[PDB]
Amino acid sequence: QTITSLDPNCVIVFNSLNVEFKRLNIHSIIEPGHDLQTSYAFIRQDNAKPLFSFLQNLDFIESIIPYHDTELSDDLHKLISISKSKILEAPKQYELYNLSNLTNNPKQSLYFAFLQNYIKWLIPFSFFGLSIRFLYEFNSTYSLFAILWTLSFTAFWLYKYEPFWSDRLSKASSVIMLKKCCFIPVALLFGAILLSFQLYCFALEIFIKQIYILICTFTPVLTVIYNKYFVEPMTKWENHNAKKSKEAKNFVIIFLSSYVPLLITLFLYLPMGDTKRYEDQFFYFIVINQLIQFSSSSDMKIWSKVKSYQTDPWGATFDLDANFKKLLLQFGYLVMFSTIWPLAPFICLIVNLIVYQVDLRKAVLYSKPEYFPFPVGLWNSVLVMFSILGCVITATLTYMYQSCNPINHSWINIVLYAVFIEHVSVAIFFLFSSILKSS
Amino acid sequence: QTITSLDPNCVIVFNKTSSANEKSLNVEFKRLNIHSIIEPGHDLQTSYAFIRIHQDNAKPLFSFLQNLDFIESIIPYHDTELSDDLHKLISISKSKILEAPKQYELYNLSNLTNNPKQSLYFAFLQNYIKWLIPFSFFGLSIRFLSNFTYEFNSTYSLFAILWTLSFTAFWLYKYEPFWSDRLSKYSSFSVIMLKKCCFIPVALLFGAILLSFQLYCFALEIFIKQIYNGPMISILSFLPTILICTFTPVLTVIYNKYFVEPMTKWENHSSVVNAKKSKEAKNFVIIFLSSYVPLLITLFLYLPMGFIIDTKRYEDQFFYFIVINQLIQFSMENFVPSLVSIAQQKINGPNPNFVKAESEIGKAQLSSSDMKIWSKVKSYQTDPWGATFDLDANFKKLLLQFGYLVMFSTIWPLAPFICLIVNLIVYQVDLRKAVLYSKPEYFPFPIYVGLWNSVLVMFSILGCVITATLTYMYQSCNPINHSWINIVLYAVFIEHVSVAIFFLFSSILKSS
Repeated sequence: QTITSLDPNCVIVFNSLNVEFKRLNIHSIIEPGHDLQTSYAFIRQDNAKPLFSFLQNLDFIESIIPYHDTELSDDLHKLISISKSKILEAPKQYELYNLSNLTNNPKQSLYFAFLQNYIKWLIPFSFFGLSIRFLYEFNSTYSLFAILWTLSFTAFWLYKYEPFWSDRLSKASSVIMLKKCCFIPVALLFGAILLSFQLYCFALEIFIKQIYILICTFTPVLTVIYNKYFVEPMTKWENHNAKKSKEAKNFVIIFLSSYVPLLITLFLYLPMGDTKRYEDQFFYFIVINQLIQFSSSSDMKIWSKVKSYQTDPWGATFDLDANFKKLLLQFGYLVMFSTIWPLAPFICLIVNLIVYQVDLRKAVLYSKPEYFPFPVGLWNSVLVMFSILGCVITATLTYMYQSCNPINHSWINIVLYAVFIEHVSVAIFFLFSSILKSS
Repeated sequence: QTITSLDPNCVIVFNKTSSANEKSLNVEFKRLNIHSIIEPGHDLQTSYAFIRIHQDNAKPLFSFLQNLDFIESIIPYHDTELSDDLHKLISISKSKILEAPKQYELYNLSNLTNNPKQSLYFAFLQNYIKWLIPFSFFGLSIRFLSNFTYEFNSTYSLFAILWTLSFTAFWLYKYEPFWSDRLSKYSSFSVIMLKKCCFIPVALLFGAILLSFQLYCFALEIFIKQIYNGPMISILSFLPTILICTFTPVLTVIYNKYFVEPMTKWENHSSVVNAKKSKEAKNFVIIFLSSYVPLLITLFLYLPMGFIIDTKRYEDQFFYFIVINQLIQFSMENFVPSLVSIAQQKINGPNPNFVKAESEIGKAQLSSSDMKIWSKVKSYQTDPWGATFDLDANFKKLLLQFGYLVMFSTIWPLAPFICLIVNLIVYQVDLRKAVLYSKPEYFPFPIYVGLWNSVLVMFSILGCVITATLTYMYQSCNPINHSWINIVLYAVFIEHVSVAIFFLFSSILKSS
C-alpha cells in the first residue's frame, strides 16, 4: 500500500510494538527513518485529545509532527504560486488569511502579519525617503517624519492590528521572577567586556588608519561561554515558558554587538577629533550585513519530507524568535540611523519585500508544520524600547549634526535635548496608545 | 402603623409637586406584593416613601422605578439590626484609638455596609497608616539618635525613597486587586478620548495663570519682607497670603463654571462615573499647582538664586504646610459646612421658610423614633455631612498629604509622625461619618479606581526624584557649590532609576 494513497495527515517517530497494537482503530504504515533506530510511522480527527493523552505517557516517541494533507499540500502550493508573483508589490492581505485558514499556525500568522504591516507602513516611508533624497544629510524634516512614523507605527502595531491577530490565533512565581532578576548583574558584566573590547578594537583600527577581524573573532566565543555556564544553568535554576527566557538573556549581547560600533563612532570619534567614514559604516550595516544575515516515487518524496523535517535545519520548526529578532534588528537600524542616509528606508523596503518572499516560501514549503487542522511577549517590549531609543537617537543626532569642536552645541545641550525628546516621545506614545486603545 | 414598625430598608423620595400626576398611587399599585408608608418630607414638593424591600420582589420594583421617571432619589436605608451592628462597629473603633485598627474591622465593615467605595478608601487609609508606622519610627529615630544631623540625612532620604516605591507598588499590585475583586464580588447597586486630548490646550490655558500669580505673590512677599521700608511693614506681609487664599477658590469657580462643565458636556461621557472622573481629573491640575508650587519655587529658586535670604524660611513654610494647613484642610471638610449652616441662621434664619417642615409633626403625629428616622433622612438629603461617601475628595485629600510627605520629608523628619497622628484621627472621624452619617449607596442584597492610581504613581516618582534632588542640594549646602547642570542631570538619572525600581517591584508583586 502506497503511503501517499493512504493520504497521511500526521507522522510519529519512534525508536515500539506497544504503539503498533495501540493503533488498532487508526490505519498506519511503519517505515525506518533517517537512522536505523528511528522509524517514520505515518498515520492518517475522529481520535480526539485522547491521542495526545496516550502519546504523552507513551514515552517511546521521539517527537510529534502534524503532516500536511495531499489536497492541503496542493492548496499551499497554489498559495506559494500566487505569492510567487508580485515580487515588487505590497503583499496582499488575504494571503495571510488564506494561509491561516489552511495551516492554522499562529506563529507564522503573527510573524507574517507583522511583516505585511511593516512593508505596508514602509511603502509611504520609503516613498517619502526617495522624495526627500532626490528633491539631504540630517535634514530636520526627515527626522520629524521619522519620529512621527516610529511613534505611529509602534502604537498602531501594539494596539490596533496585534490585538486582532494575537487574540484570534490563541483561539513560586515571585521566586521564579526574582531568579530571572538575578541575571541582571551577569548581563552587565559580560556587556562590559563586550563594550570594552569594541572600544579597544575601534581604537586600534583608527590608530592604524589615521595615526599610523578581531570583532568577528571575539563576539562568537563569548556567547558560547555566556550560555554554557550562565544562561542555561540559571534557566534550569528558574525551573519553568523557558524558551522565551533564554532569548531574553541572549538579546543583550546581540544588541550591543550590532548597534554599538556605529553609536560610539558617531557620538565619540567625530566630536572628539575620516570625514566620509560614517557613510561607509552605515552602508556596511544597512546593505552589506543585510544580505549576509538573510543568507512509489511519491512515497519516497514524503519520506524525504519527513527526513528534512527532522534533519535538514532549513526544514526545521519555524523559530519565531530568530525571525522576529532579525526584523527588529533591521527596524532598530532603520529608526536609529536613517537620517544619515535618506534612502535607508528604500533599501529596507526592497530587503523586506524579498525577505517576506523567501520566508513565506520557507515557512509554507519546507518548514516542519506545527499545528494540526483540528484541535509576542518580549518582542513587543523590545519593539517599544527600539521605538523610544531610535526616536531619541535620531532627534539627538539631527540636533548635533544640523551643521558640522564640530558641533555648535555644548555637551550640556546634547544631554538636555536628549532628555527633552525622551520625555516628549514617552508622552506622545502614551497619548497614541490610549487613543488607539479606545478603538 | 408606624415607620419604625415598618423598619424601612429603602427610602424613595419623589417630586410630589405634580399632585395630579399621582406617582404615589402608582408606586402603591406596583407594590401590591409588599407594604409601605408615604409621608411628607423636608420640602412641600418632596415626600419620602419608606418601604420594606427584599430580594424576591427586588427587580420589578427598580424596573417600575426607572419606568416611572418621577423618582427624585433613592436611599438604601439601614434598618434596626444594621443600625445596631454599625453602632457596635463604631464603638469598637471608639476603643483602642491608639492602635492602628486591624484589617479584621475592615472585613467587618465590608460585610456590613456592602459598599465598595468606602471599603476601598478605608483599605487605602489602613494600608497607609500601617506603612506609616515604621516610617514614623524611623523618622523619630533619625531625628533623635542622629541629634543635630537630622536635616537632609542621607539614610532618611534613602529610606523615604525606598518606602515610597515599596508602598505604592504593594498597594497597587497586592492589596488593591484583592479589594477590587472582593468589592466586585458584591457589585450591588473613541472620539471622547480625542476631545480629552483637545482639552490639554485648555488645561495649559488655565493653570498657567495660577502659576504666574503664585510667582507674583512669592515675589511680593520677598519684596515686603526683605527690601521694603513701609510704615506698616508687618501689615503688608499678610497681603500675599490673603491674595492667594482668595485667588485659588475664585479660579476654581471660573475653571469649573466656564471650562470644566462645558467641555465635559462637549465630550458626552455616556457613563456618568466616567464623566465625573473626567471632571475631577481636569480639576486636579489647579489643585496640584496651587498646593505644591510654593514649596517648590522657594526650595528651588529662593535659597539657590538669592539682602540675605531667610535661612529658616523653608521650614517656616513647611511648618504651615504640613502642620497647620493640614488642620485647615481637615477642618474645611468637617466643621466649615456646619459653621456655614449655623451662620445661615444669623444671616437669614428661615430663608427657605418651608412651613411643611415645621408643621409635618402636627400633620403626621409621629412618635419620637419616627421623627428620628424622618430627621435622619432629612439630614441625608440636605445636611452637607449627609452626602454620599465621596471617594473622590477623600482620595484627593489623602494623596495630597501623601505628596507633601514624599516630596518634603527630607526637611522635617518628624513629618511622618504628624502624618501618623493626623491620619489616625482622620480615620476615626471618617469611619464615624461614613458608617453613621453618610448617605447609603449600596443595598446589602444585590440588584442588577483608575485616575487616583495613576496620580499615586506620579506622586511616588515625583516624591522620589524631589527627595533625592533636595538631599543632593542641601546635604552639603549662591549657597550651593554644585553646578545646576549636574543637578538637572541628577534629577533625570534618579527618575530613570526610580522608574526601573518601580517596574521591578511591580513585576515581582504582580506575579502572584
